[PDB]
Formats: sequence, structure tokens, C-alpha cells
Amino acid sequence: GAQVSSQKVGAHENSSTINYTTINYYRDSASNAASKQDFSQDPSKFTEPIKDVLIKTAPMLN
Amino acid sequence: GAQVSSQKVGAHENSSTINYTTINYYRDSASNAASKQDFSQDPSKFTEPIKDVLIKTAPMLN
Amino acid sequence: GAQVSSQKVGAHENSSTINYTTINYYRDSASNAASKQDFSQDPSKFTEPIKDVLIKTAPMLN
Amino acid sequence: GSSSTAATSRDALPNTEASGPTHSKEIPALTAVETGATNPLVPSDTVQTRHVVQHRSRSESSIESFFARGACVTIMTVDNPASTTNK
Amino acid sequence: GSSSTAATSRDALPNTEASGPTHSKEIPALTAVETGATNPLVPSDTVQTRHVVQHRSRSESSIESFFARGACVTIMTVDNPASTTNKDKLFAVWKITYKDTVQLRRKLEFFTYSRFDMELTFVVTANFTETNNGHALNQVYQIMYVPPGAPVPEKWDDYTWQTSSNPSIFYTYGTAPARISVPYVGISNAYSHFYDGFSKVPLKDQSAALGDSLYGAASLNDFGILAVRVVNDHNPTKVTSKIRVYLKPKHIRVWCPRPPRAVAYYGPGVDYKDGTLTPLSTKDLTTY
Amino acid sequence: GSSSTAATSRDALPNTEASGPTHSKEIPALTAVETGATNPLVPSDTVQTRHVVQHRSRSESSIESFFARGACVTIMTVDNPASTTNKDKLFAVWKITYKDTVQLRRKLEFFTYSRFDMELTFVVTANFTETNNGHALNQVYQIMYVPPGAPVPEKWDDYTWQTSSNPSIFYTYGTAPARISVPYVGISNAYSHFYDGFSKVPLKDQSAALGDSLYGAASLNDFGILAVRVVNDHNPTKVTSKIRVYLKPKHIRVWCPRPPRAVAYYGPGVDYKDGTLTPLSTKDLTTY
Amino acid sequence: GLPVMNTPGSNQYLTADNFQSPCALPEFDVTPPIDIPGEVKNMMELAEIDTMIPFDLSATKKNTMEMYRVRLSDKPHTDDPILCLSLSPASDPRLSHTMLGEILNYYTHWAGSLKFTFLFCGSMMATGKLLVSYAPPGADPPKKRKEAMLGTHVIWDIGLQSSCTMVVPWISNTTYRQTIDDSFTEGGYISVFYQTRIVVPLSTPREMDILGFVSACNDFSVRLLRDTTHIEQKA
Amino acid sequence: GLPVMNTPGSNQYLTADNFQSPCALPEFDVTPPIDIPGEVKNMMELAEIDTMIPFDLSATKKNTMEMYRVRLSDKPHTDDPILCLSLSPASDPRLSHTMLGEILNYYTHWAGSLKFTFLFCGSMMATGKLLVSYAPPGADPPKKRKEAMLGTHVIWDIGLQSSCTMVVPWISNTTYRQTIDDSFTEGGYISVFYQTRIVVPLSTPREMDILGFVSACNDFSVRLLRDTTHIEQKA
Amino acid sequence: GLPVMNTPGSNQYLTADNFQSPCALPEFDVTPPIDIPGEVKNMMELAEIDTMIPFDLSATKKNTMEMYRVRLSDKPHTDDPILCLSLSPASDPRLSHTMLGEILNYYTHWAGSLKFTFLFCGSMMATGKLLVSYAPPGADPPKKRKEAMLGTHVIWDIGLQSSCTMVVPWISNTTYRQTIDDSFTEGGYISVFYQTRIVVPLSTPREMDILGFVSACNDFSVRLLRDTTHIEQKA
Amino acid sequence: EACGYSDRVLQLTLGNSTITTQEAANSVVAYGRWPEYLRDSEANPVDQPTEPDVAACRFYTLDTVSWTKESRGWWWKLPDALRDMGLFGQNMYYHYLGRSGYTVHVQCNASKFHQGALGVFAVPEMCLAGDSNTTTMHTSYQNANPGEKGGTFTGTFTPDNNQTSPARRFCPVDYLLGNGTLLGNAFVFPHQIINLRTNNCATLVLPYVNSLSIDSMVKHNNWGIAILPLAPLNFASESSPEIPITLTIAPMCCEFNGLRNITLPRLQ
Ligand SMILES: CCCCCCCCCCCCC/C=C/[C@@H](O)[C@@H](N)CO
Ligand SMILES: CCCCCCCCCCCCC/C=C/[C@@H](O)[C@@H](N)CO
Ligand SMILES: *C(=O)CCCCCCCCCCCCC
Ligand SMILES: *C(=O)CCCCCCCCCCCCC
Ligand SMILES: *C(=O)CCCCCCCCCCCCC
Repeated sequence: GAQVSSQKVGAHENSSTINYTTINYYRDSASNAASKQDFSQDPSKFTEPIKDVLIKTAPMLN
Repeated sequence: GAQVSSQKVGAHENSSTINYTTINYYRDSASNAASKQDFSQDPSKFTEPIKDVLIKTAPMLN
Repeated sequence: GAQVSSQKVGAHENSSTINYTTINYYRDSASNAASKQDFSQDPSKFTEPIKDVLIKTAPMLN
Repeated sequence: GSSSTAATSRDALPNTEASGPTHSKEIPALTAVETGATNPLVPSDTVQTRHVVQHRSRSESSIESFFARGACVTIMTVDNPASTTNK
Repeated sequence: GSSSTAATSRDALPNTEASGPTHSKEIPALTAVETGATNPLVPSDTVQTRHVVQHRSRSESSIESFFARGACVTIMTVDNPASTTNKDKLFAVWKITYKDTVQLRRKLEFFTYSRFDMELTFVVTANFTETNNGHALNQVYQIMYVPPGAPVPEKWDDYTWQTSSNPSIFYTYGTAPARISVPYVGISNAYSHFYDGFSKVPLKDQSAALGDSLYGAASLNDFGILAVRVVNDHNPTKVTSKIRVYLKPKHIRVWCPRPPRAVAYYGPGVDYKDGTLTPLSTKDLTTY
Repeated sequence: GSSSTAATSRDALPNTEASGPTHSKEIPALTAVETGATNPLVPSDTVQTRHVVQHRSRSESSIESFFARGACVTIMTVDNPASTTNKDKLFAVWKITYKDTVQLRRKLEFFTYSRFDMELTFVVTANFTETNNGHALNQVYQIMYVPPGAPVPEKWDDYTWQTSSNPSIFYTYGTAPARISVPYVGISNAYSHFYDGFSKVPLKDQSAALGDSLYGAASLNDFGILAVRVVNDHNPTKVTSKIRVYLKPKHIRVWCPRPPRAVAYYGPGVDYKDGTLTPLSTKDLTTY
Repeated sequence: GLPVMNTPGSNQYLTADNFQSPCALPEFDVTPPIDIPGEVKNMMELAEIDTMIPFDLSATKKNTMEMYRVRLSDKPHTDDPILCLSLSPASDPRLSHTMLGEILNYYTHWAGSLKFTFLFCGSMMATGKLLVSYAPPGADPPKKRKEAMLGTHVIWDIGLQSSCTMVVPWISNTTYRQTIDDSFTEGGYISVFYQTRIVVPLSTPREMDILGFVSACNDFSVRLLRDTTHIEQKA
Repeated sequence: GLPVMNTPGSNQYLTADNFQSPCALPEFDVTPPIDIPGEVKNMMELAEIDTMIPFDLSATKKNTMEMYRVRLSDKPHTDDPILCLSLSPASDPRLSHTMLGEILNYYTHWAGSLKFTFLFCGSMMATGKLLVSYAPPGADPPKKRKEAMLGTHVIWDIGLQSSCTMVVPWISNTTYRQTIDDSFTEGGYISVFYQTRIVVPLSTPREMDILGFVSACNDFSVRLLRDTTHIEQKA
Repeated sequence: GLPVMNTPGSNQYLTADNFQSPCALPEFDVTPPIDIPGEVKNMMELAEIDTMIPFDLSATKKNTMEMYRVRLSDKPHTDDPILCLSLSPASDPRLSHTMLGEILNYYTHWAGSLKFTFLFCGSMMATGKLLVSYAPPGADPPKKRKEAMLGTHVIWDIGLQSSCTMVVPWISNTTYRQTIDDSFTEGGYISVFYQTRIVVPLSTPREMDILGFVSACNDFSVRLLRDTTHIEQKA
Repeated sequence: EACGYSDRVLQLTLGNSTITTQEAANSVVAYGRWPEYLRDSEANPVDQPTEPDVAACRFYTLDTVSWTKESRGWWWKLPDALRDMGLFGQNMYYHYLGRSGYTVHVQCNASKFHQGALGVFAVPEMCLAGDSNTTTMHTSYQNANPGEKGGTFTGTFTPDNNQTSPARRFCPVDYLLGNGTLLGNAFVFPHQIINLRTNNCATLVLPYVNSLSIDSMVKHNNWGIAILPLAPLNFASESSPEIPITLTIAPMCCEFNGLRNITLPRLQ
């Protein structure tokens, strides 16, 4: 049941992808650690909540 | 001898089924933890212990 | 996710290559130990930084 | 090696089905407790219901889950006095 | 066996593209904030830019990353006096919440609704109170979780501490700080950082005092309480202990963003208090 | 599953080759250091050599190997007095750096620029100060990391210790020395062991005192500070503790080599002080 | 020895934890199980079984065989209530001690549809039509047939079929309700009335008793296990 | 028992650590999630939203609805500044408390391009041409159009399109800047001027207000999470 | 819980140990590396670079620009030494402080071939022939050309090629030598003499200086890392 | 459209009501989510819901307020503001539970010679600050819910000092959004700006927002409509000008559960 993943490597030694192994000991999801393998989304719903899609090169008001 | 199972996942992170690994260290069943992988049954033997099966849409007494 | 490598063996017992097993527990590279599997380079950039490559058998100045 | 893994204690309870009006000879609401039995009725039998996808579970109310907790059954008292004490 | 492993929180931000001069009918710089929208502009739209390969990431600013830290929500005080003392053995009762302290509360409050598995870590420290010299054997604490409805303890040693059903943590002094995980336990589909309403509806036909209730307050007892005590019997020499509770929100999700708390917190609600309403400092319009 | 495993740091150095007599126009021994280069000569170039199979390695002299050792960078002093004492409970505040001590600093300074993941190990020792006889329960230390900009603690017990966002280590006395890892956190592409310049540009048109700044000093606050305290409440009998911080540079890289510090360090910069400028000892030109 | 590093929670005792442990009686010849009748797999199964309600908890009737009997009579039609009851399964004195109420008090949260069945213990010669009502929270608790008639209800007609079942549908704002009296998670009102009036011939008893039973529908569940107040050990 | 050897860090509590731990409420029926509107995945998303700037933080205007209003007038052309501002997003009093500045104070380092949008709240009959400037550090902070004109700027012409956006490009020596006032990581100067002059007809207000907004460009990011000074608990 | 048994070394702190550990700054956006010139991979690389030797460490010349200058003259032929030096790279005052000597003092053991290069800083009109010698330990340290001539040496002829390199071959009984003065691991003697004599014409300086440099050959290595005495912190 | 169509000119139609506008700055849809009925997968209350449709899902025009040099701002709460509006209020009071979205149309016209900017904001769970410094969360149900006439913001925080007989009401200070946070940041919330020189009004389409699929409309207010003067009203030279701000709102895809006798609240 071992879950193997990739570490986004910062400062590399004078020493190919590096990995880290994770295994869940408990039956309850809540007991589990944070994956940190999270997703980004486009701000649109907040920065441009307007009915009629807007084109930056053209006049906002027309 | 490793026993791999599925965690019924509650509150999911902004991060496909998640699993948990279990291994038995002792020779005696009693030493083992509780699986919690249990079964439900129909209350019938208690809520309807009557000889002649009953149909809810029809008159209980006929 | 286990990383198996070779130990450069020094003083051998009256007892074929010997190996050592390594596994990364953390998601962050920084958390990881030092591989010590490092590389050497030729001193040239410091011992012979001269524009015109030099041949030891011949006159340095010509 | 690795071994991976009918109604489960943690399975979602039965979904509520959409139910309309009724003018029939069928009498679910009417019964006779004298027989020793309990009327298997559900909301849709006595009132007009909408369709509902049920997510709730009886996981925590299972025999194991109900008792799956360490409980205090006794408090034992012992001691270690000075050699001299008479007691 | 082994299971190995669209835009990721840790993916490199968009590269800056080479941009030359412009003499056109296209007007990116010009707009109208009145519409409710924010101009999606980028350096290359208003100035001549060079080509730049972007390596920077928003990894650390993600919802989980932003809260992925153990925060102190309360300090519980308990004790174990000499049998003789006239005053009662002091056992602690704390109503669980993130509002007793300000730091974590302000962070969670950047948003209206939230959802998450809760990780509680307990740091226990003890000490001697009297210029005495007698000692005390290693203490064992009992942290009992009492959910709304269950018999709340009235004595450091009454029947309730049996915890037949309630979850209890038996911590041993000097050992690695205690820790337990808790699922998303809300009676709602998500925790409400804010409730613009009441738990009761004041009915005309019914006496004023009866239909009354607190503003912005839902379940009089959201999540029950934490009842802590020192299991050890009364000791000749009195020893006072403190239990620091660290709360960390994991596997977390948040909805509907809000402007951060600008002025000193004043109670469990949004209420502000006189003399604290002037946050900003003096700085002239034309001074760098 | 299992992943198994050009010139390696631990590869055997070049074998010495058998060399006979010479009567030629080739002049290896002769050269011209003026060019800036060093004669790549080897024993076989100036003398008759035998064949030798070389087993020796430069493994231990590699950049990582050279620094692969925990070095003491500072000693923090904190305490926990009797409630009554008139003087304040002493909590420590240390500005993070490798220059407070000399050993590790001299090694890092063999080079202009550096890059590396940092491993901090904390050795904590405590003791009694007064010819008293009273005792004290096991102490729990709180090592809080306060980055530049964050509210620096003013009291052993003020609001800042909540560490809602800042990283804190809760160490328990008598237990294996605390340890944490830190990535390459520099605002630059590499740490600068030396900065031949200033943080400010003195502008004519502007008052002298304003444009002034320290020589060789960049960010007034490079990496913030380490704020340490004893979490336990004031104890009748006073106990003084010391926190020794061991710093080890891992996954390290270095650029542009330099001549080692030949004379006694005098402050955070390259400054030397009178009376310490005569390192070398007396030894005659013609004496073995 | 394999390099290990101890983490928070180490050496602690979580009464609710779930781990393995050494067996004090190794190789012990365990006595096999026999197919014993009446086996239960889930506490909810017991909640689904009809249990008699102690409706008349009045000063003199309470804690006696009488609290179970709701008395009716051949008296003239009145829009006034035969019996008023709050939908607080675990907290309301009349429901809190029934098989259902009792199991509910071992848990912090409850959800789903309940069903109330009423048994007419009067004589065969006795006819009548009653109105069983359920009024979801938020308004003036029904004190007259008029108001009660306006919400979820069932017009029970007395005859051969001794009993009548009224299903109290799962109607709530929150996904779960609290096993205690709480304005926010309130369930509403259950009331009973005379649709027409209990009619009886001569030589027959003008007064009779009606028994009432409560049980949980298959959509019913509970969560957050907890210690109950229905039992204690003062000393 | 398997031979193990404890290493440094053992039994310690790292507030920032990330490990597993026993669940106090085993098998607990968790309430599912509902598709709630307005969900956020990254703090930076909030920084990309336009937020009003408290420009006029003067003794009497500060901490009042007025600090947000930058007043202009039909007065004669002058090369003098309408408003001077330092590029210190997290430390500068006028930026530190804006949605962007506030999020920045939870972090030690900031990087990328910012964008300043100005809204002309004067009458439709009122015309004018303003000069919005950005001057990268290292020189005499602009006090006259002449100097400001020499650096990164935008000549805003007032008309139908109510607002004008000036993008402050990511121009720095270090890969990241400090969320505090620091000579070494200084951002430069943002200043505004009268290109020509606000002109208005008769029967029209010779004085009007212009609102200003700041937000982060898609190339913007922050790092090294930290506790902010914008809130406290003295006691 | 998995049965484990703690072994000796448990909970101890080995300053030289090499294990994993929790990261205080999770998910931290690390600033990438730029191709910076002059990167070093091994301390030995620095030892292979020619560094000037402080030969004349006499009472008055030491700790001054002069200690580096070995003075010669147009004087008559003499079998007497221009300069005597012991092969103790790390311990001998004249070698101990050179780039090579300095790195050697961070290590307990040294091995391999060294090379001594001499630069003639006299005038172009000045001719001469010098004898650079190396005498492996075990005998009377050379005090006269006669004896020095009998061991490993190089007859340097002064001309266009300003400098002359003499390679001191790895000649030892033990696989490694100690970075300190030690009879058992002694390296021998390095001495310099007048083969013929420095000759110069009229109108030319009869006295000139010769600079000397030391560096390590590719067969050179060091081991057993250790703290040096070349720097301290009394207080 | 080369054919004529434009951002400034719109026509909204719900049930028997239609709104037209020749000077609009487009329209905003809160969090990009258009109002919708409760899905089966997300549903809670099992009973057949009551969906009034056109009878309630139409445009109600509240009492017109007056904007002046002195005005500090106005506030309303949903559904509270519509509680007395025809068939929508009737259905809201007859049912235990109810959920609804809204199309908020704020009308405010003037002249090419007038100045000023109205900041129109839609705030989820708009909890406001009370008038008391000796006690907290004490604002009475009657005062927290003004109904159609709504409430107003104050440029200054003046504490209720009558400990004996407390006003038990809100003290919402303008620059602090009436809730402890800086107004300058209110823009992170679904909104539009009514800039006299650019547009007649503001149109906000609000979805049903909440920690629950459906809730108590009488006990709880889902949305808060805040209108503050970002830039003060100003005209030609008149020292005390004035212009009306008319607020028209329409419930959407709204539905109700738990039917019983009508709820008669103690609103005074
Ligand atoms: C032995 C230890 C057991 C610990 C038991 C903890 C269970 C209770 C956790 C409740 C979580 C509350 C988190 C904050 C919720 C608030 O925001 C609410 N007012 C919002 O809905
Ligand atoms: C709970 C413990 C957290 C520990 C936090 C440590 C983070 C700060 C580490 C800073 C690293 C500084 C290393 C030396 C850099 C100097 O050489 C600079 N002057 C050169 O750029
Ligand atoms: C999937 O996990 C199969 C591989 C198992 C690897 C060995 C597991 C190491 C110890 C796990 C026991 C789980 C603890 C409850
Ligand atoms: C089936 O278990 C084969 C896989 C074994 C995985 C490694 C087991 C981890 C340690 C177990 C030893 C048992 C302790 C008595
Ligand atoms: C790749 O690792 C698959 C093989 C896994 C071997 C068992 C791992 C031993 C315990 C690892 C758990 C990781 C600790 C976070």
C-alpha cells in the first residue's frame, strides 16, 4: 500500500528525479498527514465576475 | 503478509481512492486490532418476527 | 521508493559488492540527508585560466 | 505478499424517492401493533416527497464502533511503606 | 504494492514574453472599474519587455500551506494540592474554540466558510508553587473530551472520568507532547466563520424574553468541551500545571473571501470597541 | 519499487607511470608563472619513476565531506526565576548567523559565494543557581523562529509566543537534542560570504546622514531571529538553562575560492585590529 | 539498529485508539460459537423497533404504569389538543427514555425520519376519527386543530385496523440535529386531536385509553459517540 | 523486537511538522460537502483582486472615509506632484493595509509585477490629462513632472473609459524583496501628475475626487510564511 | 504497535552523523541557482594552485612583504645554501600558511607528490645557474652543494623561461604522513644552491630577488578531517 | 454588434416585470455562479418542495432613499428586505425552511454636470457590529432586521450608554464596513460601482450562498447589501444637492420546505 512521490528539488548537492515514500497507518482519513499536493485555479470568479466576458485590448465599456 | 485496504474519505484537501496498510505482528487473533470492516443486517427478526410475512400496503389484520 | 547503493568497502572481515538501503520520509528535499555521492572536476579554471591552452613539454612563453 | 481489499456498516443509507398524490385502496398508514410487528413505513408512504440522494451512514453505530472505546472498570490501591511501620 | 506519482500549486508562474513598441487602436491600459472587474494587465501591455523564463512558484501561499502550522488556541490551568488544603483540587474545563486567541482566528477569518480535519497537539508544563522543599512523583494527566449532552464533570474525581464512551487522552508528564486527529465534525456542510442571524424566532403571540437570543450565535454549544485533570492523588507538596492546546487545520478547504480584521477583536462576534477604531497612522499625500 | 545505483569524489587518483631517462628538446621543468598559470607537472616529468597502482582517494576532501560536520554557532541563555524576584523572567533573543563564532566561519570563508540546505541541531543543558535545596519539575523549552517583519517578543509570556504562522520547536528537557532542516532561503541566487558595497546610495541633493550606511552590509536583517524561552511558570527555586546551537551545511555548493582568514576576526566584516597583525613566527632562511 | 525518530503522541494513551497488543494467554483453546438466536449488528436496529411512549408524565401519573395511557372520551367535539409533544427525541422527557431516546443519548448527533404509531385500546363498539399532526419549527406551536391541520398530518379513522401510523419526515435545515434541547437544531411540534369525536352506544364505556409508540425509519442515523446522562455513579 | 536506534529530533514538537496521528473519533459519519460558491485555492488569488488605496493618510483625513479620496481641481498647470508613494507594498502605510499589503504581511518575501488602477470620479463634462509615473530605486525620488517623465510611466487621458491602469513591472536586483522597509530591497517611487490640467465648463464643479486601486499581476508570488504585526493580543 | 527494541547509540547526538529531519519551512519557494563562475567541487583543487612561499621568516623580515623575497647576488661561487627548508607541508612555518599548508591543517593525514616552482625576478641582462635539491629523510640534512647534488635535484638555467619547476616525488615509508612535526613520518630536506653563479654586466643591479611557489601534484590527497590551530577565539 | 447591441443598454425580464437601462456598466454574477434550484445529490429535507416560480421570482421595488452630501451609506439584508413583498414573503413565512438567489438592481441617475461614486456591495453573511461596549453580540432580532426600509452607516462610533434600558442595536461605522474591517477592501466581495459620469445603476446577480443546502429564512440572513459613497455627491455649485437611490430586487430559482401554519414574528 506504499505511496511513492516526487520532491520538487531546491538546492542540489554536488552529488534524475528524487523521491519520497509515504504509508498510511490509520483507517480514518482524518488521521492522515497533509499531501501538500494541491491545485491552483484561475482568479476569474473574483477578478472578473462580469456576465459578458471581457477582452483587455478593447474598451471595457462599449 | 501485508493487508491493504480503502479509507472511506471524509473531508478531502485541495490535493482516485486512498489506502491504508495493516500488518499483524502476533500469532494470536486476540492480539489483533479491530478491523471496523463490519456488516449490517435487516432488522426483520425484531421489527417483524411474525409467522406470515407482512405487506405494508395491505391490511395488517385480514 | 527505496534507493539502494554501493558502499566503497575499506577493511574487509574474514567473511561481491556490499550495499546500503536509503528511504526518504519527508516531502521537502531540505529534510533529506547528504548523499555523499559527489563529483570531482579538473582544476583547469584555476590552475590554467589562460586564453591559449598550454602544453607542458613546450616553452610556456614563445 | 500484499493482499488487497453484503451490506457494509459504513454504506450510505437508502435514498428518498420522489412520491406524488394518492387516491387508492392501499392503506400503509393503517395497521395492527397487536401482531407483535412494527410498521415498516417511510416518509413517501404518508406524504408527498421529493427525490433525495442519501449520503448518511450507520458506521459509528455498529456493535464494534459502539464499544470501540477503553472504559474504566476499577481502581486498585497499593503501597510501599517504611520498613519500620507496624502495618 | 507501490502506487507511484491540472495546474499544480507548485508549478512555475507564467514566463514574461518579449514585447516591442506599439502604435495601435488597442487600449489595454484604459478601462472601467465600475463594472466590478479587475484589469488583467501584465508588464508587456504598458511597456517594452524582454523575454524572461519564470522559475517562481505559489507553493507556499496555497490554502493548506498558509495554515499548515500548529497554532495556540488556549491555555488550561489545573492542579494537585495537599489533601489537607480547604480549597478544592483544581480541574480544568474549556469550551472548545478558535476565538479565545487572536492569531489563528484572524487567518481563518479571511474567509466566510471553511472545511477541515483537525489536528490537536497538547504541550504540558508543570511547576512548584510554594517556597517549600518537599517533592512530587511524576504526574499523569487525563484530557477528556465531553461532547454537547454528556455529563460534564463536577469533581476532579467523580463518576464522569470513567469515559466509558467519551474519548480520553492519558498523558504522561515529561513525554513527547500528546496528539490526536479529528474529522470534519460540523452539523453543517461547512464550518461557519460567520452567521448573520439567530438561533431563535421572536414570536409576537409569545412573551418577549422567551423568543430572545444572541446575535450571530448558532448552536449554544457548537462542539462541547475539553475537561482536564491530574489523575494522581493529593500530594503533601502542591504542584500547579498548565496545558497549552495547539490547533492545526489539515485537509482544509475555504469559501467566499473576506477583508482581514482591521481592528482589535472584542468578543466572539464582529463587535468593535471604543478607542480601538483608528488603526492607520499619519502619512502625507505627497510624501514618499 | 527499488531504484539501484563522470569522475567520482571517491575514485582512485591517477596511477604513477614507469619513466626512463631523457635527452630531448622537450622542457617540462622550465616555465613562466607570469602568465597566471600553474605548471601541471608530475614526478615522471623531472625524475626516473617506477610503475605504481594508485589506490588513494579525495573522498574526504570534497565540498560536502569538508563541511559534513555539526558546528557550534551560538550559546543562548534563558531562565526561570521565583515569581517573587523583582527582575524579569529571562528569555533569549538571538540574531541568526555564522559569524558570532570563528571555526565554521573561517571554513565557509575559504569561498566568496555559497549555497545550501541548513541543518540546525539544538543541545539544551540546565542547572541550579542558588545554594538552595528546593527542586524543579522537568522544563519544556519553546524555540520560536521570528522572520524579518514579524512581531518580536517583549515578554517571556506575551501574545507573540502563540506562533500561529511562525515555526516553533517545543523541546522537552532530558530528551534527544532537538533538530530541524531549512532550505536555501536566500533572496539571492546564492549566499554572499562577502559584499563589496552598501545598502544605500548617498545622494548629493539629500542630507549626508540620510544616505549613510554600513560598509559590506546588505539586508539590515538577513534572516530574522531565534526567540527562546522556558514555557514553564515561575518556580520557587531558580533554574538557569543554556541552548547550544549546532549548524551544519548540507547539499552544499561553493564558488570563487579565497585565501583563509590569516589574522584574528574583528567584527562581522573583514576588519582587522591593531596588535593582531603578526601571525607568522621567526624562522631563518637557511635553517631546516 | 534502524534509525528512528519519535513524533508527538508517542507513549500516550488514547482511550479511543485502535492498536495491536501482546496476548497474556498464548495458544489458549478458545470455545467456538454456537448459532444463538437474536443476534444484533447495529445499535440502529434497536431504534427501528416500536417502543411505548410515556406521554402522561404528570405529577401523579409519572413513574407508574399510568404514564403510558393517553385517556380519551365520548365527549363533544373540541378543537383543543388531546396531547402536545416536542420533536426532541433525546431531550424531551416523554421521548428521552424510550428505546430510541435511550440509544440517542449515547450519541451527540441525530438524523432521519421518525414514525409515530397509535394504538386504540377502547371497545369494538366504539367509533371515532382523530387528527395526528406534525408541525416543522419556526412558528407558533399548534394549540388548535385549525393550526395543526395546516402542517404535516394524518386523519386516523378508528376500525378493524386497531392502529394508525404517522410518519414524521426528515425536515431540517442542518444535515444533523443535536441530542439535546437546542433552539438552532429544533425539530418542531407533534400534536393530536379530535377530527370528529369518540362515539359509543349504550351499555358501553364512555372512556378509553390509547397507547402510543415511536420508532426510527430506515433513513435514520446517529453519530459522534458519547457518554450518557441517563445513568450515574455518585460515589 | 526489531532493533532500532533513536536520532536527534526524537520526541520533539515542531509546530510546522507534518505527520500522521490517531483519530479521537473513529468511524465517525462525516457530513459531505456541497458545491458552495466562491471557493479559494490560493492566497495569491485574493492579491490579484483590485483593492482601494488609502492615499491621503493625513492627520485629519486618516482613519475616515476621506483617506480614500485623492482630490483634484480645474486649477492651472503645475509640474508639482498630485501624490507621492513608495513601492513598499507591505511596509508603506498607504499600501500595508490593502488586501494585497495585508496578505504580504503574513509572508517574509515578495516578488513580481504590481498594477495600479486609477478611477476618475469627477463629472462627465470634466476633461483632463494626467501623468502616472514609476521610478526604479537608486536616484533622487521624483518631485517634478520633468524627473518622473524620465522613468516608467503612463499618460492617462480622461474620457468615456472612466479608469486607467499603470503596470509597475518587476524590476529588481534580488530574486525576492523583503515585506519590510529595507534600503537593500527597495522598490522605487510611484508618483502622479498633471500632464495638462483638469478643465471644466461653467455650472460645473471645479473640484473632483479620484480613487486609486492596487492589485497583483499573474507573475506575482510570496514566500517564507510568518506571523503578522497587523493584529495583536496585548493581554 | 510494531515491536521494537532500542540499541546503544539511541538518542545520542553525533556532530558527524548523517540523517533526515523535519523541515521548519514546508513548501517554501526556493530561489533557483544561476551559472556562477569559479565553482569548486573539492578542497584539493585549491591545493593544486601555485601559492607564494614566505621563505625569509627572519626576526625583521617576517610578517612583512619582505618574507616572500629570497635575495641573490652576482657574488663568487660558493657551495653554501641559498635557503634550507624542511618537507613538513603543514607544520613548517614557511609552508604551514600557504594555501596548501592551510588546507592541510584541516586534515590529520597527507599523501602524494608536491611541486616547487621558482621565479627569477632579476633583470634580463642577468644570467645564472642554480641547483634545486630534494633529499629524502634518514641522513645528515644537506649543508653543501656536494651532499645536496647526491639526491633528487634539478639544475635550473636562467633565461627567457622566467621560472623553473622542481617536483618533490611521493617518497615515503608510510601510506600517509602526519600534518604535524613527527620523526616517524618525516619528509626530508628541500635546499637551494649556486650551480655556477649569478653573473651581470656593468650598469646593472648586482642584487636580485627570486620568488618561490608551492602546489600539489594530481597524485595528492588528504584524510581524517580535523579542527585547525591556525585560528582561534580566546574568549 | 455592428447591428447595435451594447454593454451599457440592457433589458431584464422576470415574471410579469421588466427592467430597462440605457446607461449600465455591464452586470455582475457573484462568484461566477448563476442562481439554481436545490439538486437531488445535495438535498436535505425529504418533503416535496414549494416552488412559487413567477408568483415570487419577480421584481420588487423597495422604498426609495435620498442621497446627499451628508449621507454616510445604506444597508439591507436578504431575505429580510423582501419579507413583506407579495407572494414571496407569504411563502417565506408559511414554511420552516427556504432558499433563494437574487437579481439586485440598484437605480441612481443624475446629470452630465453632477459628480459622485456609489460603492455597491454584495456581502455573504454580513454580520454587523453592535452599539454596546459593556456587552457583546447583543443586537436584538427587531433591530438587526429593518425589513424593506433597511438601515444606515455612521461616520462615527458612539456607544450605547444606557446600561439600564439598552438600545440593543447596531453601530455600523462606514470606513470599517460596519464590521471591524477596512472599507477599502470590501471589493474582494461581489460588487459594482455607480460612478455618476459613467452609469445610471448597478446590477448584481446573487446565488444562494451558505454552509447549508437550505436553511431558516426567518432566523438567518444569507446576503447583505451595502451601499456607500466612495466619492461624495456633488453638483454644479449647489451647497446641498440631492438625488434618489431606488433599489429594486428579484428573488430567483427560490424554493421552500417544511410547510405549516404562518409564522407571526415579533418585529417591533
Ligand atoms: C481527546 C481529545 C478529543 C478532541 C475533540 C474535538 C472535537 C471538537 C472539534 C470542533 C471543531 C471546531 C472548529 C471551529 C468551528 C467554528 O468555526 C464554528 N463556530 C463554525 O461552524
Ligand atoms: C524553529 C527553527 C527555525 C529556524 C529558521 C532558520 C531560517 C534562517 C536561516 C538563514 C541562513 C543564513 C546562513 C548564512 C547566510 C549569510 O552567509 C549571509 N550573510 C550571506 O548571504
Ligand atoms: C503496501 O503498503 C504494501 C507494502 C508494505 C510495506 C511495509 C509496511 C511497513 C509497516 C506498515 C504497517 C502498518 C502500520 C499499522
Ligand atoms: C507480508 O507481511 C510480507 C511483507 C512484509 C513487509 C515487512 C514487514 C514489516 C515488519 C514486520 C515484522 C513482523 C513483526 C513481528
Ligand atoms: C518505495 O519506498 C516502496 C518500498 C517501501 C518500503 C517500506 C517503507 C518503510 C517505511 C516507510 C514509510 C515512510 C515514512 C513516512
